[PDB]
Order: sequence, then structure tokens, then C-alpha cells
Amino acid sequence: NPAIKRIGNHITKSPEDKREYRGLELANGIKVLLISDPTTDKSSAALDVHIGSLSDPPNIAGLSHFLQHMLFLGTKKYPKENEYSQFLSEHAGSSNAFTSGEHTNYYFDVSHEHLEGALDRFAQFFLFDESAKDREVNAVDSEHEKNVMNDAWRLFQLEKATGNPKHPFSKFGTGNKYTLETRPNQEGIDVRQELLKFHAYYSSNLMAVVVLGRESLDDLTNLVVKLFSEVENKNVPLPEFPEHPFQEEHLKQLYKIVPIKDIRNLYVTFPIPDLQKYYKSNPGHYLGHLIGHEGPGSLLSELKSKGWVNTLVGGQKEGARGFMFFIINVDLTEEGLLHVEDIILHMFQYIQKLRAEGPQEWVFQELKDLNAVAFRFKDKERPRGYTSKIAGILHYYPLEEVLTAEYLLEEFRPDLIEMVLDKLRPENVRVAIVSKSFEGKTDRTEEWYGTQYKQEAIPDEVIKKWQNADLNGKFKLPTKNEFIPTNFEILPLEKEATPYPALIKDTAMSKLWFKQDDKFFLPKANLNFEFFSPFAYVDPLHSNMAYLYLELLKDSLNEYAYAAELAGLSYDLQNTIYGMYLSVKGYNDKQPILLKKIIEKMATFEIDEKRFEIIKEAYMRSLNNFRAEQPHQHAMYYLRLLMTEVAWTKDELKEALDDVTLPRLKAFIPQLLSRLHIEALLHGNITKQAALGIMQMVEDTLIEHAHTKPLLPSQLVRYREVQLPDRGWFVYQQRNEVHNNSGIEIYYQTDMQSTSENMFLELFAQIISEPAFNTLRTKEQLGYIVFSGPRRANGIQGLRFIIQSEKPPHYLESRVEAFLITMEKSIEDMTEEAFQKHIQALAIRRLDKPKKLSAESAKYWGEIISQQYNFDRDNTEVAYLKTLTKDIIKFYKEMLVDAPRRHKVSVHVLAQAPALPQPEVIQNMTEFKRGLPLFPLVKPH
Amino acid sequence: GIVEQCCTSICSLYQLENYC
Amino acid sequence: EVQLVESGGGLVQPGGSLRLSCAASGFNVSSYSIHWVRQAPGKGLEWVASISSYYGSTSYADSVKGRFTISADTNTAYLQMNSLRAEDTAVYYCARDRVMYYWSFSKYGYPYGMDYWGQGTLVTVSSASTKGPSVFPLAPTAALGCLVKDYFPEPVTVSWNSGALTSGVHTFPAVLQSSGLYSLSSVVTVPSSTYICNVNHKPSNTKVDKKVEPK
Amino acid sequence: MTQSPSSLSASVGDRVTITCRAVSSAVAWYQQKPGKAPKLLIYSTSSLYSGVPSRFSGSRSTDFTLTISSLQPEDFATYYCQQSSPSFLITFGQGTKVEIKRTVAAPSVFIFPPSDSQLKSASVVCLLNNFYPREAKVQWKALSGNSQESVTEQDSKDSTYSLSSTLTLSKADYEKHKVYCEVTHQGLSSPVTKSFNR
Ligand SMILES: [Zn+2]
Repeated sequence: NPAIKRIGNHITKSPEDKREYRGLELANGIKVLLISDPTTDKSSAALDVHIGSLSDPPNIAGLSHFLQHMLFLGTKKYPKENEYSQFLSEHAGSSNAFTSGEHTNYYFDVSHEHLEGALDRFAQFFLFDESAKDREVNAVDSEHEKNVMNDAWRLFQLEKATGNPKHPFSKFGTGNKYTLETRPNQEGIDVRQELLKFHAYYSSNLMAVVVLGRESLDDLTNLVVKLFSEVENKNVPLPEFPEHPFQEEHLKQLYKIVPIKDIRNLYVTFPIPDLQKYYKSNPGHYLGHLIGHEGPGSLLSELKSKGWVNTLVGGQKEGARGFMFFIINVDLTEEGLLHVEDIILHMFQYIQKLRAEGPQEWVFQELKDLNAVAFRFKDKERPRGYTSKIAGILHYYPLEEVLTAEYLLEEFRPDLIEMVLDKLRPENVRVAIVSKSFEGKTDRTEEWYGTQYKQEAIPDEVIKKWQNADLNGKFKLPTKNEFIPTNFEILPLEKEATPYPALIKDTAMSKLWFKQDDKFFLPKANLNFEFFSPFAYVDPLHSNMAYLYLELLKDSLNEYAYAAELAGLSYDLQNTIYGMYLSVKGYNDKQPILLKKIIEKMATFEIDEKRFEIIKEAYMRSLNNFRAEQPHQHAMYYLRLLMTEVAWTKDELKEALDDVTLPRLKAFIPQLLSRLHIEALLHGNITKQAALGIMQMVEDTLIEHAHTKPLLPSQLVRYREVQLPDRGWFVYQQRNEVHNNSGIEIYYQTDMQSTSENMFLELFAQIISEPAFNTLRTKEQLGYIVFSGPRRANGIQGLRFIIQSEKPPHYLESRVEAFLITMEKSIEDMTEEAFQKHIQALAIRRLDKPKKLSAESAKYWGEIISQQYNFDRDNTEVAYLKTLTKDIIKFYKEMLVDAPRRHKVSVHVLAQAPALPQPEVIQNMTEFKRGLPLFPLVKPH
Repeated sequence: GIVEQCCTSICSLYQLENYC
Repeated sequence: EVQLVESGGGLVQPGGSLRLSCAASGFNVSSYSIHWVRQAPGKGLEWVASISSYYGSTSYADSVKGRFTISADTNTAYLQMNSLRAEDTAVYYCARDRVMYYWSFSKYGYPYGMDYWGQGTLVTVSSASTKGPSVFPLAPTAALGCLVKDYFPEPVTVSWNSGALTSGVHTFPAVLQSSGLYSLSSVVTVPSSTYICNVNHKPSNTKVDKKVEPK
Repeated sequence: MTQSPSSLSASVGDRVTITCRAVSSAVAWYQQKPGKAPKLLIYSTSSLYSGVPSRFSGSRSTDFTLTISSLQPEDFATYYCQQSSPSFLITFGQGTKVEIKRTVAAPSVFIFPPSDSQLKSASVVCLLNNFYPREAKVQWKALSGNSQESVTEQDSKDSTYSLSSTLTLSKADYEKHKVYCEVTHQGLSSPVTKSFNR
């Protein structure tokens, strides 16, 4: 081919990966990767630019972000604004894009039988209406306004602004209405001309595309060649920044920051050269592995034993092509905030220990083999994120090593590691403390976020104490990981294998569901367990004691379980309104041992009083910090409280938290473990006799050490959902004391969860999805967060709209109703071919098979918690979905303005439309629930 | 224990219609 | 394809100067370290100097501190010799490190390999007079060869029939005569069934061909 | 720092071990052919360089050992061990020369009178083509203090030495005699004497 400059030899992939690959480079400089998978249900594609926001003009901050926002609103060949997202929505696809300081990555997925139909327009994106600009400015401004009160954003932009102001690293990457609209209009700047002249940097020599589909590599080749050979090449050099943004006057500095949430954090930063070109060794991943370690003899073990720190993170943080950072961030207790100097001193003592011992080839080899195993048995990723990631990393690595570069280490060089250790010195350190105790003691304000902070010079006396750091006996190198898996044998599929989970055990003690892996065949396993006990959610006191018990358990087992978590065997342990939930996922080789240890700590728990006080104070800080959550999250929380029969508010939990005492908890743990039910789901590379052996092991341990007795069936009480009256409208109103934005959630309730109602609600939500996005966000520009979809809980379902905007919730609500009438007219005037097109799009949406094991076990567990046990739900409900006709009109007239069974409840969080009735304001949730009926429970299978 | 994939605030997907 | 080329060696009076050039090809000297290692006549190898262009580091041997000066231009290496004694006569080679961005300032030594080398340039330090070679044929299951008796200095390159004869060619090492010159001979065994030897001296620029005939 | 031994002799296919004894706890290994540039053999004390035969093995006991289990006739060279050191230092050893031991061969004796153009400004040249070992005795006739001798290196295929003897004489002293090569070797029952006249 003349339009292909070169073709890669072969793509180094995993032997377990069945997908085909073919890399090539076109004549215009685009780095193309092709992935053929004849079995995928949805195809995907992604194009990555390497410019980003660090190349923004100094007078227009956020221009690349605004451009990424703008490329979706139509092109020359296709001028309509939402024809792209409407095409993807009508063909069971989605799209998105992000913009990092050195990247601008666009990505999308769609059904496998319209890949070219979508990819043509996606290519038109890279081959500007005034009204669309003036409208999208408000969307960017609502995005930044959404990111104003976010602590990570505040500290991020503050770290950008505390460096050299003349360096592009200090630029504001998001942008807002001032920098995009107000300031350019005041300075006579034509933002549209700036978009056209910027779209001099969008050259083909700095673009990397990745396409994944069912078609053959030759068809994908001819397609990408045809649609991308016409991209003009301008030979734009890749931007580099050899000068580090942090100069001497910015080093050895202390920054006192006041956060929004009541958090206590410590940030240590070391400027380092760009280590990207050292991807074959990854000394930042090595030093991060050693410093951030949590096992015995680590830094976090000492910081925890001294009662100063609870969690520690340390490693390499990416900066740009010319500069990078090496950060160590920790959380602070009330005592650790006063001993920050001692914490940093211990940090430099651990670093000095690493400089004294030197590099460790056995540690490097252990990381190499571990990463090789984790890469070989890596789960099959989702097409959109996979193509986006590969497209993002194509600029850094050759075509043959693009799949294995960030994962496989090959050469061990200690000169680099010793050099970075030479860079980790007190003369090149930056310290930032974040605490509320600095309130009123700050003198500086950040420009973009209004962050209050103070800047001081670190005393040369303290720097000298750091320079004379001796060797600490409490800091030792980690030992050999005893959780490294060595048995990858796939157990043969039993003859009694079932495509869906089967009930192989049903006793009064436990109920065991089991399924042998017959689709992925990977040496992994997911072991889910739910412990039912009425004392878990009987009152806020016992719920707080349960969360404190689980948190103390995980905190005590963190140091021991960090090696298994590093060996690809992780676990999650969280409390639920029905009892505890424990999940152990990963390699089944050494899974039963660690699981046995976790049960042993469940039944032999000894509470430390210091850990109890620290963790209790942390939970108090969490319940206090819920007031700083985002308005839409507060709306979902309030709607949850209103709809659920029994629910304790975080104010009740916070008030009852002070009454929790150590004798009460020590008397509460055996009271909880005295009467239990167990519902398990074992799904992985294990056999039936192995699953029965593990379950019987757990039961025998719980009985032996905890004397656990089964529960009575009459005590299996599930919660009902509040039933709204016909033609009834209720509005609950609260205020957000942190964010200056308003939130709103409208919820219409349906009858119950049956096949017909499920397909009605899902089909209608499929029809109104893209029109909801486009009407409420693209055209009217109400806010940045506009969502609409089905809501299911307690076996009852409904339709929900969730909007975060500046405008008042009553106006937002009236516009929602007017949009409902608009969709009524649209469906009444809709053609049968478009209706059947939504039917097919929803069918492809629902019949999408899971890509990895954890997703399938998550679907099974989702069918277990609901106690419906409908494993064949997709086939039956889609088979009924293809038989529906434009029923939907009667459903809209029955459930959704003058419907005889309209059930509407609105949540308003304070910062032509039809006439709406007078809503009943909710004064008290308890009276609200007492005055209204409750829905029945879904019958079991 | 080690800086992970996009632990900062840089990842700004245009619209959030994939969360919850 | 990566390779190195040395150029600049020759004859110099004791106390003179010279600049050796290690032109690199196939890579970027900015991202690699260059080493200079000489070999004395009849002795083992001996490291002379080293340089890391990225970190701007230089390294000299204890034998020469204020007489040698290493440097590099970004894509050629340069080794400067400002005062050569009669003991610095040797064959100078330049090589590169196999790994990228090797760190010079270290406490522990990490001996990596020097994958690619060059043919090297020989430098001799004497007050003798440069002379051209003198070819003399030798007349004879048969064996015949040519002889170079008077030439200075080293080395010479002998190739049979424009480099077409690659079988049975035995060229003997050079030996110093009592006059102050070098001498060597080159023989070859051929069957009883024309043959011309080609001698090339480069320090003095001389290329002489001569045929060999029996009787 | 130090290398052992100074020189070594072994047969074809024989096992040869070279002990280099040296801060740095590793070493590198190089093979320099006679006259040509050195060639990298072993960079890290464990692994070997790409494209190097598997018969070369780097080991460490303090003291490092280069191991050649199967010795090929094309491995005749001088082996040097390189040691890197702080302050960006590189050091070598005196090297180890490996001599190949084959069966005894027979020197093909030839003699060459001086060319006619050489007497215009004479040198008689006796020649031994292929023989083993290098210990041989060449004398000229009545003997002898102005005789020059030069030996080549071991061949890569035959592994046989070749000897060149040069007897330089002025034209006047050359015309003073008429009968002009006594060779004594290991594979010679009687010392061959090749001569020529005027
Ligand atoms: Zn965005």
C-alpha cells in the first residue's frame, strides 16, 4: 500500500490473549494499532493527541480543554451538533475524551456492525459554531465550578501555582467563563479564530489511533488507511520542558494549607528528572515499592505503631517530558500533625537505610516475576478503556512493545536507582501540611480556586537534623513474599458443570452457591460471603459499632494482608444493612489460607485501644465530612433515606458515635457472632468439593472459636420501599453549606419489578437518554452534570433524573416536565424503524457478555442480593423486549402529567413549561414514611 | 503504596454518563 | 547499524600533540558513554579515558592526568594528547557502553560491557624518519610471496590480487631491524597451475603493486 | 586487579577456566584477537552477550572465572577481564593467552633467494608452512648472528604455526658463497636441509 509507511513485525502479547493485533505507521505519521476479535459484541476506537493543556496560550487558559469540549458539536461533513452522540446512542454506543497536560485522548465504542458508520464521523472530528461556543462556555464553567470545592483539585492547582509562575506548569488547564469568554471579549479576542488556529497543533505526526473490532486485520487496515490517510501532516515538534518548574527558591519550603473537609494530610515532594525513557527498569516503581511498603519493618509499620500515621503512599508521579516528581503523602492523626518533623525525619531515616543497604537485585527480580505473572493472567479489559489506554501510551513506546512496556521489566540497572536516591535529599524537598488547625493563620489566596495558604521557609536547623539522620533499627527490608502463587493448574471442567450458579448446599447455617469457571479458564477465583445478623443494623449505635469493628479488623490485618494484596490476591470487607460482606478475589493457589486467617481474626479479635480511638476519630471526621459532598450525591442519599423503610441518617450515626465505648464493643462482637446466617457465592478456578471444603472450613472455624449458631427463618426480614400515592407529589428540601451549586433529583416510581415493567422502563429510558442529555445540557446548558435513567432498589423500580446546576430546582423541574411532553410528541411522531432501532440498541446493550470474571461474579452476586435468583434474566427479558410495540404510549399515559398513577418525589438541594400542582413539602422523614404505605417484596425463585 | 493510574484530578472525561 | 571509526593517529616527535577522533554512527553520543582504551606493543589492554556526555563527566587514568583531555561534540568523540612521551606509543581504541544513560558518579562499580568497538589508530612516538615501503618478490604444492624490508612506520596492509585471494595467505608480523625500520613478508601456497601482491602504506601515502613470477 | 594465569595451553574440546581476581563485586569478559579490536563476551557476571556461543560462561566464586567447556580452534585469542570502579574508573588485566594443542604437524620447508632488484640497492628467506608446536630450530649454512625470525599466530582452522626466517646479507658477502636451511622440529625424524646454489 502507498498510504502505509511501515508495518510492525509482530505485537508482543500474552499467550492467554486470543485477540489478534497488527501495528503500523501511516505515511502522515499516525501511529495505528489494529485489534481483531471475531467474538466481541461491541467494537471501539480511540485517537490520542500528544499536545494537552500545557501548550495552552498564556492569555487563554483552558483552550485545549475547550477544544476537546467543542469537537463533539459537529464537523464540516456532519454539521449537526448531537448527531454523533445520537448515532452512538441509537447504535448502542458511547463516547468520551479527556485532556492531560501532555495528552488529549478521544475514545468511543459502538455495536460491532456499525464501526465504520461511527468511525467516519469520529474521523471527521479531526478533519466551531458561535452559538455552540457561547453555550459550551457555561458547561466548562459548570465543570470548573464543580471542581472548585474539591480538595484534590485545590491542592493540585495550588501545587501548580506555588512553582515558577513563568513556567507552563503553572497554567490553568481547565479554564472557565472568565478566561474563555469574559477576558477575550474584554481584550477583543476572537475565541473562534483561536480554535481554528489551534486546531497548527493537531497534526498527524503527533496522533496515535487504536481500532478494535470483529472485522479482519485487512479490513481494519483498509478502513483506517481510507479514513485517516487524508489527515494533513504539519510536522509539529513534541513539546519538551527541560527546565524544572521547581527552582531553588521553590525548594525546602513549607506550605500550610487549609482544606474544605476536616482532613489532616502531609505531602512530601522531590523534583526528579523525567524517568519515562527508563521504562525498561522503572526505578520510580522500584523506590515506590520499597518506600510505600506496608509489611513488617516498613515505614508505615513504624508510623502506625507510633500512633502518628494510618495510611502511606509513596512513589513516582508523572510531570512531563522534561520533569517528574517523587511524592510521599500520608494521613495525620491529631498527634501526627504536631510531629510532622519527626515523621519526615523517619522518612529520611528509611531513605538513608536504603542508601546504606543499596539496590536489591532480588527485589527487582521479585517485582519482575510478579509483574510477569499478573500480566500473563491479566483479565480481558473493556474495549473503550483498553483502546484509550493503548492510544495514550502509543507515543511513548514502539509498536512491538506497546502492550508490555509499562508491565514487563527486563534490565536491572542500579546506577539509575542510586542516582534517584541521590536526588532524594533534604536540600531538594518540598513539604506541604493540610489541616484545619491552620484556619485563620494563612496570608495568601490562590487565584483560581481561592485556596487559603501560607508559605514559609524551612529552617536550616531542621534541614540539618534531616541531614544528620542516623539508621533506625525499626526499618528493615521486606522479606520474601510468601503469597507468590506457584500453582497455575486449571482444574478440568466437571461433567456436572452448570452455565448458571447452582445451589449445592442449603442448610440452616449457610446457603452456598457455586459455579466452575467455564468461559475464562484463568487461575483465579471470586469468593463472596454475606453474614446476616439483626444486631448489625438494629440501631445507629450497633451500626457504628459494626463499622468500627470491620474497620479495626481491616486496619489490624492490613500489614499482614499487604503481601497477599501485592501478590494479586486482594479482598474487600464492608458492612451492609443486612450484615457483613466479605469478598476474597484473586489467585486460588493461596486463597484458602488467607481466608482462614481472616476468619481467625474475625473470631479471635483483640481490640487495641489506641487504634480504636484513632479509627473512631477518623470515622467521626468522615461523618462530619459528608457535609462537603456534592449536591447530586446529597440528593441520591436523601432519596435513599426517603425510599427505604429503615435508614439511619449520618446525623443520628454521628450523635450515637459518642456513646460507643470499648466495653460496649468488646461485648458487642460476640453478641454479633452469636447468631448468624451465611450466603456465599464461590465462582472461579475451583471445584465443587473444594468449594464445599472452604465453606465447611469457614463454618467450622466460626463455630469453634465464636460458637456461632444459625438464624431462625422468621428473622430473615428484608426491607420494603415506600409506596407513593396515585397523583402524589412530594418534595424534600435541604441546603448545601459547602458548594455554591444546587442539586436536584426527580424520581417517578413504578409498580414493581417484572419483565414487562422492566422492559418498559428500560426502553423508555433508552429513547430519552440522548434527548435528555442534549436538551438539558447541550442546548439549554443547565449544568455540567445531567443524568437520566432507571433506578432499582428493594425490588421496586422507577425513573430518575439527577441534575447539578446553578439555576433553581423548581425551574429545572419545570424544564424536565416540558422535556417529558416533548418526548411524548417525539415518540408519538417517531417511526417504527426508529422504535425498532431503539429496541435493537437496547437488546445489544443488555445482551453484552461480561469481559472478565469479576464482572460475571458481580452479576451473579447482584442476582443473589436481590433474592430474585434470575440468572436467565437477560435472555428472557430481551426475548420479550423484541416483541414490544409503540404499549410505550399507554405506559407513558399510565405511569408518567395527568397520569392516574403518577408517583413523583423530588429532592431539592439548595446552593414552554406546563403548570405543576402544589407539592407537599416533607418536614420529617419518619412522619413521611408513617403516612404512606409500603410495597411488597419480590417473590423468590 | 505506589502512585497508581491517574490518582490526581487530571482525568476529565467530557461527560459522566457511565458512573452509577 | 552501530559502528565507530577512529582517525587521527600518526607519527609525532616526543613532546608534540595529537587529536584522535572517534566518529560514531548508528546512535547518538548524547545518550551514551565513550571509552578510550589503548594497547601497548606486546602488552595487555590498558584503559586511557572515559566520558559521559549526558552528565558531562570525564575520567582519566593515573598514568596521564595533565597530558590528556577527553571531549565530545554533538556526533563525534575527541581525545586530545598534548604531550606524548616515548612510552605512549600504542594502538588506541574507542568503544561505547551497551546500556543507555550510565551514571558516572557512583559508589559501587557496575561493570557493563563495551559492545561496539573500532579498528583503532596506532600512534608511535619516535624521532625516526618516515619512509616508503620497498617491495621485493620471491620466486618458488607451490609457494610464493612478497617481501617488504624498508618501511616506517607501522602499519602496512597487504592484499593479494586486489583482495581476491583469501586462501593460504600468511602475513608475518613486523620485526624491527638494526637500522631503525620495520620488515615483514607475506607468503601464500598455490597449486602448480598470474599473481600480484598489493602493498599499502598509509602514514606515508604509498600504494605499490608487484607481480610474482618463477625463475 | 590481577589475572591468572599468564598463559595457558589446552586441547580442542577441552575445558578451560580463567580466574580473574579483583567497590565493585562484578566483572566483565572480553576476547581480543591478535591484531584486531577486542570483542565483548560477557557484560554481567551471570549472563553472556547476544550472539556469543553458549560454550562461554561467566561465574563468580572474590574471584571470577571464565569457563569454556567445548574449546573450538577458532577461539584462539587473548582474554581480558574488565573491572569498573567508582569515580568512573575502568581497569583491565594483563590478559590470558590460550594456546591450542593439536597433533604434531610437518613443516613444509621452502627456500627463497634474494630478488634481482634487491641486489640493486640481498635477503634469503626460508619458510615453514604448517607445523606444531612452535618450538623449532632454523639455522643457516658454516653458521650466525644476523638471522631474523618471525612467527605467525595460530591459524583459526588448521591451528598450525608458520615460521619465517630472514637472512640479510650485502651483495658482496652474498657473492662470496654459493651453497645456501637446516630445520629441526618435533615431527621430523631427520632434520630437513633445503639448500640452493648459484
Ligand atoms: Zn471535559
